[PDB]
Amino acid sequence: PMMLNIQNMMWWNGKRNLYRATYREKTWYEISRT
RNA sequence: AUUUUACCAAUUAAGAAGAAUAUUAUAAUAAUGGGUGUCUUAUAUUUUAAAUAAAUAUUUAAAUUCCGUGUAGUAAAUUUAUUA
Ligand SMILES: [Mg+2]
Ligand SMILES: [Mg+2]
Ligand SMILES: [Mg+2]
Repeated sequence: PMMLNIQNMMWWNGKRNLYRATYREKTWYEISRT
């Protein structure tokens, strides 16, 4: 698969990536706030 | 004695519940997939993985670089919160 630049989003097309966390405690933007 | 030639002109008041828990945004308190005329059991009713996503970010510098596609907490549970 390699999911090369595929816009897989639930609200966009109803499909989510196979390898990802179903829950995230802090969004990536919150982690960047060093 | 019967006896009126041919052609030439115009859309205007609308009578009636035959108009509404009506359309579209707006509610930051709920949420296990809604299916009524339904209704026995489930060896037959199981979807999960550290990445940009139904979670969406207050600047104009420098700087990698052969059109620089770029800005960092404002508060540490603090009052921008996905509401019916
Ligand atoms: Mg005339
Ligand atoms: Mg009428
Ligand atoms: Mg709630």
